[PDB]
Amino acid sequence: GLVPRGSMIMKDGIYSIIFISNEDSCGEGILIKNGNMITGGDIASVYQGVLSEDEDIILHVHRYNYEIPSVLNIEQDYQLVIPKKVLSNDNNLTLHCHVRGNEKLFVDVYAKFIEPLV
Amino acid sequence: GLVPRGSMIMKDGIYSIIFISNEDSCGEGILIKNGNMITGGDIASVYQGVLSEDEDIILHVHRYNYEIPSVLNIEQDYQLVIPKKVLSNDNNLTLHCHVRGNEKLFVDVYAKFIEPLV
Ligand SMILES: CCCCCC(=O)OC[C@H](O)COP(=O)(O)O
Ligand SMILES: CCCCCC(=O)OC[C@H](O)COP(=O)(O)O
Repeated sequence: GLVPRGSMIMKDGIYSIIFISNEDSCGEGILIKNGNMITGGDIASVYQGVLSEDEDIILHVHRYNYEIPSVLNIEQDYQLVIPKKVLSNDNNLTLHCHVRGNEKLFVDVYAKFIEPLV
Repeated sequence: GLVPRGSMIMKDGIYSIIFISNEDSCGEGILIKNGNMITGGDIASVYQGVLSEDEDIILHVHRYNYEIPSVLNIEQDYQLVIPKKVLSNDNNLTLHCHVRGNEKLFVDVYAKFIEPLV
């Protein structure tokens, strides 16, 4: 069962990810966590961010394929605020991320651990 | 124009990737390069490997979603041999990777630089 935990407790490795926005659009992708470094992406955008802990966790989203819609329909680069706390297991976690400066724009994410780093 | 170069010359960062196997199947995904570390993945599989240089570059492929076909139809984990040399620019590169132990099983990959690491 999931339990409130610091997102920074996440095991290092590669994660599978599924999300849905407030626009009711879905997307899937990959997420990698090293130290505090978080990098990932899908067929249309990529994202990087550093697990804060003393600051708000900002996840920089960069659209690299405009021929494909954005789960948020922003049509440009933007920032997502990553919660300090998350509901998780040793291999699972979910979180609600909203666009920085507009909590009406968000995505609910489910992350599944796939394997550790080499 | 592309020119033969050591795959280890690749700039660090996140790359967009497109590939086609000998089975004539296509796939797209993301690839990250740090030091010699290479991690990436798509909607059905993920991959890790360390840029060799003194050894054969082995790229460990792990299927994490069997509900989706594999560009190679292997139906399990396997290894790809990454060439020491690659045709590339500062933001582009292509390579031919075959399954370790069977050069008849391969994928031709095109990688496009998206952005550097934070
Ligand atoms: C560390 C937790 C992962 C944060 C979630 C995340 O980065 O999701 C990607 C986001 O949905 C990308 O949306 P877009 O492709 O519509 O721009
Ligand atoms: C460093 C250069 C990238 C190597 C190419 C690569 O890892 O491709 C992924 C491969 O096509 C995955 O195939 P699969 O999803 O059918 O198992």
